[PDB]
Amino acid sequence: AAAQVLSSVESEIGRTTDPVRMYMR
Amino acid sequence: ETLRVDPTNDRLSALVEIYRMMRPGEPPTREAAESLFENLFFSEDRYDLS
Repeated sequence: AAAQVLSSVESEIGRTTDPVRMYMR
Repeated sequence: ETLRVDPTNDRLSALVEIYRMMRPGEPPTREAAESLFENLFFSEDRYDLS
């Protein structure tokens, strides 16, 4: 259930462009 | 008139809304959002009015 918390983030992101954030996510 | 535009209602919902501005893209937790607001202005090591 730790992947539905990303869909609560991914459609509401603050448009990250740093690849270390996308990898650590 | 500013409290009408505020989307938050309590403390923990407000600490998330500072995390979505300061560190955007990374999903926030409870203890990660609490330590970020303290480390901005309320820590001796990362703030000094001098």
